[PDB]
Amino acid sequence: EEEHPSVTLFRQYLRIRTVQPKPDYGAAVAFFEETARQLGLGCQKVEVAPGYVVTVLTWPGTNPTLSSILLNSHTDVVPVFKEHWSHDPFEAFKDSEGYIYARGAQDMKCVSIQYLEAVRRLKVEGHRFPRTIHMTFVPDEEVGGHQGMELFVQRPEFHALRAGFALDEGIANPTDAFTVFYSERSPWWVRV
Amino acid sequence: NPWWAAFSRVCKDMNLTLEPEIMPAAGDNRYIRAVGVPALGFSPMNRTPVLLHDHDERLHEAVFLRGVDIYTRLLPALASVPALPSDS
Ligand SMILES: [Zn+2]
Ligand SMILES: [Zn+2]
Repeated sequence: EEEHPSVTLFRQYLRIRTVQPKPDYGAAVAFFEETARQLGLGCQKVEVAPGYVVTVLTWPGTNPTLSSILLNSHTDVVPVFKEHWSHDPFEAFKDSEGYIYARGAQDMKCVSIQYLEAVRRLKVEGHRFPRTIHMTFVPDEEVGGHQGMELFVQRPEFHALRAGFALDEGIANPTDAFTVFYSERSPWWVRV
Repeated sequence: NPWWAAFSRVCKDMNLTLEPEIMPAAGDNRYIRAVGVPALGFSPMNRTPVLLHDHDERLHEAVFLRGVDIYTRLLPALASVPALPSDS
């Protein structure tokens, strides 16, 4: 079928069953590793806890001593009561009006694929920026991140990224506007 | 905040209306912000019902594709912020 290839990639990744409480993380890591090889990105797997691999894809900048841009996202999704769905939550069915139904279609596999396709387009079209970009794909966010991002930020592999600024998920907005979570200085929850 | 400045400039270039909201004390950013890294939470979904964690969670393909376009403009801006005191 005729379909934009970014949408096809999104639907592929929606079909990987990274659903709690036992996500298919092995298949997600393999998908990111193969994507890194196709895109010509460096790939580092950091197993922060047994069974919990953080995958980092890296596009080095022209000034690699500047701090980097982190494009972060989580690979797990919350459970389903599948009897209440119009389409199988792991089929990634796209209806004739263009709607893609899946657990993860909003939270947050869309963003992971958007980062990957934006990088692919900019890189293959010949753009180069001073700052390195790292895409980090972490497990375990939907249960509090205690075997995922909370551990990753103490790792030497994390410190080596020399992060200068991160993006991660927002939330859908039903209006024409977009929501953005803003924080500055020390975050309010450590103030304390 | 040079990062917010660059993000906000791209959104003005693209005519995107932003609604800044407080950052939840949850998610990956809880940990990244707590170790001192500046961050924003953003998913380019507008005209989309709020369905995270719900039945029939769905996203229209044109909103998804416009989202890839938005990141193709955000990435050059963020990755081209010139050297800062924090880079030394
Ligand atoms: Zn999420
Ligand atoms: Zn969630």
